[PDB]
Amino acid sequence: PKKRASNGRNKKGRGHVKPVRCVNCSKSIPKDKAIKRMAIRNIVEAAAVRDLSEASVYPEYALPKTYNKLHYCVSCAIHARIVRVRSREDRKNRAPP
Amino acid sequence: GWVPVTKLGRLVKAGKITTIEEIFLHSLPVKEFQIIDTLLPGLQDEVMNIKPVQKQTRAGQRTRFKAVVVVGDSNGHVGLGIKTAKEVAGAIRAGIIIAKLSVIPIRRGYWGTNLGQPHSLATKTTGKCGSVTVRLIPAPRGSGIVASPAVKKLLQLAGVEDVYTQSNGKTRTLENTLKAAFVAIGNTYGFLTPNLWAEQPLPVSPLDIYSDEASAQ
Amino acid sequence: MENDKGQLVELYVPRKCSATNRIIKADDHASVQINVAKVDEEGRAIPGEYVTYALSGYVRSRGESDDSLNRLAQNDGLLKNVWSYSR
Amino acid sequence: MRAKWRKKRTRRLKRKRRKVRARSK
Amino acid sequence: GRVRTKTVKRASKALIERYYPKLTLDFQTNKRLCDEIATIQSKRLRNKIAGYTTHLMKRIQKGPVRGISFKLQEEERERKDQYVPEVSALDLSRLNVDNQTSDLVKSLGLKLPLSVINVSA
Amino acid sequence: SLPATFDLTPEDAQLLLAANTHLGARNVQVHQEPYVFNARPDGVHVINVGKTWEKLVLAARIIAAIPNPEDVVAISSRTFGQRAVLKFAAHTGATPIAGRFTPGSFTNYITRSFKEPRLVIVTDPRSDAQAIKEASYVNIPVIALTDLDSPSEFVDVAIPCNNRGKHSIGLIWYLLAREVLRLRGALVDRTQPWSIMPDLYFYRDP
Amino acid sequence: VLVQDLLHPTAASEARKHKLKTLVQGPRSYFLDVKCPGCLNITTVFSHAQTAVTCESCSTILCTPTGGKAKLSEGTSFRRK
Amino acid sequence: TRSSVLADALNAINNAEKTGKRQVLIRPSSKVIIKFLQVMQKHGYIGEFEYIDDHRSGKIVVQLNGRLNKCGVISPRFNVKIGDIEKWTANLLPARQFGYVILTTSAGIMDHEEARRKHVSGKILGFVY
Amino acid sequence: GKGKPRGLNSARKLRVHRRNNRWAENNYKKRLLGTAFKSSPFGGSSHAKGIVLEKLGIESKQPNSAIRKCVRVQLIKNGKKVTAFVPNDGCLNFVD
RNA sequence: CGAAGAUGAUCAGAUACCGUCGUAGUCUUAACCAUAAACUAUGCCGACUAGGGAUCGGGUGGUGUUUUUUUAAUGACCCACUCGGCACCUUACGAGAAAUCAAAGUCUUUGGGUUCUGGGGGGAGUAUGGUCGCAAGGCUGAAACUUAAAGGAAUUGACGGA
Ligand SMILES: [Mg+2]
Ligand SMILES: [Mg+2]
Ligand SMILES: [Mg+2]
Ligand SMILES: [Mg+2]
Ligand SMILES: [Mg+2]
Ligand SMILES: [Mg+2]
Ligand SMILES: [Mg+2]
Ligand SMILES: [Mg+2]
Ligand SMILES: [Mg+2]
Ligand SMILES: [Mg+2]
Ligand SMILES: [Mg+2]
Ligand SMILES: [Zn+2]
Repeated sequence: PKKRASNGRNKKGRGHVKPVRCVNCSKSIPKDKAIKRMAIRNIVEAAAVRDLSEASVYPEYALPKTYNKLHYCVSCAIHARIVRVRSREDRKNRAPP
Repeated sequence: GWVPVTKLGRLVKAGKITTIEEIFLHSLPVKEFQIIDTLLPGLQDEVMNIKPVQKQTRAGQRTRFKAVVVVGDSNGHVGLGIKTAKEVAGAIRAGIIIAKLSVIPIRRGYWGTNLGQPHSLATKTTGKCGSVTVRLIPAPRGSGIVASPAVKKLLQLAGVEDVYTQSNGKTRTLENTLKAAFVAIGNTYGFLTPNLWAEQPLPVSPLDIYSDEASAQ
Repeated sequence: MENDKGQLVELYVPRKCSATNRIIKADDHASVQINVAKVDEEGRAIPGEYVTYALSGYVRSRGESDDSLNRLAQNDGLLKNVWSYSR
Repeated sequence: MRAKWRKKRTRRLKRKRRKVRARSK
Repeated sequence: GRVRTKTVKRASKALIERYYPKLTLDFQTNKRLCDEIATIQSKRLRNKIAGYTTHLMKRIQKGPVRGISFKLQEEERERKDQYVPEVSALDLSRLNVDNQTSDLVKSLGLKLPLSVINVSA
Repeated sequence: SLPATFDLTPEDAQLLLAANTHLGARNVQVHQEPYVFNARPDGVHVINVGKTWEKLVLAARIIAAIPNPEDVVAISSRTFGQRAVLKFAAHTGATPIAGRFTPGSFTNYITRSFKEPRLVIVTDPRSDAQAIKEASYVNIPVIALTDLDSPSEFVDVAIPCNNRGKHSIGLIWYLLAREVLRLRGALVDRTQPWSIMPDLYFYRDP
Repeated sequence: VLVQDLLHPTAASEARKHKLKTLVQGPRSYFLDVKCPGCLNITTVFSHAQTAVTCESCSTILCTPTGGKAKLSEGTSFRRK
Repeated sequence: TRSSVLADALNAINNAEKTGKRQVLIRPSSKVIIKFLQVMQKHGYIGEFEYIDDHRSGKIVVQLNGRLNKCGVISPRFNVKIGDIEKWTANLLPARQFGYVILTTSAGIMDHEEARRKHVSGKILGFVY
Repeated sequence: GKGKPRGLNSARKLRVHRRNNRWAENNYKKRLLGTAFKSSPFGGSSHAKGIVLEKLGIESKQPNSAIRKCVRVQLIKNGKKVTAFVPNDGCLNFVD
């Protein structure tokens, strides 16, 4: 039976968007379905800031950041515990926590 | 002599409410079954189906026993209630209890020229429980109960003498068929015929008028 | 209903909803009957003497039995300027 | 028997049955 | 490991309900008068009942304990609750009324004092 | 039916216009635009307090029509009405329920909170919904202190009042007990104020 | 609302409807007696006028067509109907 | 599209009779709508209905009081003889003692009981009870 | 309008559509194609005499387990080969 | 990048996953094909029935911000409406077997108009015949025979290298 109203994706009015590649296993997956997380890490680690801080010219310099949009497939985002299958009443929630 | 709780039942053991038609008129929830025993003493019960439903456990099968029981006097009141119990004593005896609390009247009528003593119903009414749909149709005299013997017994105990039956869905599902029949005989009073178009004084309940020999502090 | 020889035979005339004219029937346990006491000079109870309305379960459950009673009590005089006909 | 995989078995037999009539003609 | 069963806590709560102007914050007299006012089949059972009941009173002397009702707190708790403030709330200190609040009072036709202040948007 | 003396006295309006009872919600339910008067900037909706009184007098006419005064059950789960419901309960007959309602009260005749009111008054139809829903099973009319954003399903009588402040809730409960006692043999004259002050219905901290 | 008066609705509740969905549909547009700054002569311009209307003297524009009402030419006095 | 405006009249009535309304609005006001509404009026099923003469085709506001359970169209307008009115009314109407099946007839748009008295017949429009 | 055309002049489109969808029944497709006489060894009849060739013992289907004691019969009227059950306790000794 | 194919490991076996290559293909031009879980498994048109807020595009009105610099264009934003759309949320009057659905409602109280399709499961989208295509195949499309269940939705358990 129809498990989700929005079937697995975000497509009510297209028929077709474009596919994207899963960054784990290179599965071709539609972009509206895929699963998207934004990873904004600091460049080094939080643990290694003070070592790079003392051993640097340019005091309080920038500590830059690494941004990358990650598209997963459903098989790879479940296995990497990103979406973590919910209950029948819970899965209707559309807020991040 | 049963210590009535529930104010309406306190008036009924008193003798202040003599008719169940006054309960029906103000739509009062009968929660105590001795209200029905005293007001409708000539009441007969027929136990029909004792089907055992079963529940799967880690091991074994626990076969509880359902019951459908129709109570009714053949002057225009029946009830119907389902009792799934561990034993068929508690299925039958408490099934008669739940049958009595649901007792509702039927608006008998005429196919008819209006020569005396209503023999039939006054309206084609339907009732839908599950896939089952039951239509009851007014019928001329001597028609008998043209119904399946499940729906025939519910209408015999409601005192209908002449009625036609359409059916749909799984009438072999016995619970839904009588439940859909019960909605059909229940909607006989819900149907606004032209002789009910007269504006009525909208009276005062016994629980307002007799508010001191009820509500025993 | 009556038979041929007079004899109003019914077994019971049901009440009506005062707002939507439906039959209030023996299982409508969402249906109410409100008694509103008439009031004598300078504001007492007149015990026993009511301005009585009945609402079926449908007009309540639709959320309209508020404004049903607003209209039903305004024309009886009980309310003065709460309900306006031209909505 | 996935019905798609029964199909490509059948489409194989669709060719062979119209081969054996062209064989005899 | 010292959580008490419902049969200790019901019987303790049933003692507080009908024997508050009796047994006090001492365990030893609570132990001894549960011999007369209750029929308890064991000495070990009686002492657990008498001890939680003793624990209950020590809680009652600082505030009521929910799940327990008797009159000795009931006419106490209303006597805290009859207090009226003489701060004259719902009396005018000097009545803040907006423009579309002044239009309402005018359209009721009544006599009120107001103070007209615009709303910042 | 109400001669001239049941008009909103301007001394009652100083109570209602200073307890912030006129400030309604930001979202008006379609069953409540009767009660709305001329929306203010920053979305403030002004309830007509004249229509508040006439519903309140009508409510008291319903309350002073049940011959036992005790089976007028009054409900308040929210704390802002919790003092006010008990002060309503002491002055009139008025079997109170303050705080949690314990479902199975109107039905479920074997319970220890088993009641059969002939009338229920609630403070918020949102929070007291278990009382309002269970009133729909045993034919009980419901009066309700309603804001403009509140569900009117199975609410027969709706007193349009602000439910955000504490003074607005407490005032309406005070005047509701008042007109019941005024419209029977308990507070005989209609023209003097009650010496029972409005602020004994009001919530306090701590 | 279960009882209302569709025959005589509120006139504010009539201006808050589409020009078709009212009780008697009709135009919400109008005509304007427009004067140029150059002279005194009188033209009649529709609301949603779809046309760069030119007068006798200032024969360039008096209103510019837009997607709705025509915007008048910023020096021209108008008067309704 | 809009083929039978009688259905556009008689579905706006049932949809608001069911929801307890004391009024409907009917668009677009045929004569057949009016002379259906007049038969429903004269037998006790609606109240006053008022026709709004706009300059196109008419709106109609009907005051529905409370007495109506079902009104509807039998589409297409079947040729009804005089010996099948007792088969047409026996299928649409709940009991014999009340309810009316509305015919079209060259003697006029009319219900079935007096069409049996007038000994006339014709096409069928619908029913009311 | 629930599928079908309702109109007065649409009696043909309903009648064509009925015959079209009438073929999906089991008896109408059998009776109108005449498979009783063409196929079906008893060519539309109820009883047919035949000549006994053989006595077969057919295994009964699982979960039953018995030998069913039929015979093999060539029909006199048609020459077709059929298997015929011999129903009672015994009675295979009665045939030949 | 990669049907095929070559090759490297493991597995008891691998004519498979995985690693490295790699023809056809993937791109295009000019012609064929005509199928997709071609899906919203929901024909198209029309009417009515219930509240909400957000967005898109269009329009109307603010002596509203924005350029607060004397009686401060235009865009953008804010607020209220209505027109149309993609959706959604809440309830469930109704509907259904339920999952759910303001449509899948206005349906035994069965008739707004109209097109196509289905008739227990297989055999079988098979045979044959016609037709279309360079072909792969497409469209139309059986019967004999066999079968007492197949299936749908939800419940409880059980089990999951969840
Ligand atoms: Mg699944
Ligand atoms: Mg697609
Ligand atoms: Mg068709
Ligand atoms: Mg390609
Ligand atoms: Mg296809
Ligand atoms: Mg399809
Ligand atoms: Mg299509
Ligand atoms: Mg829209
Ligand atoms: Mg088949
Ligand atoms: Mg085909
Ligand atoms: Mg072929
Ligand atoms: Zn000029």
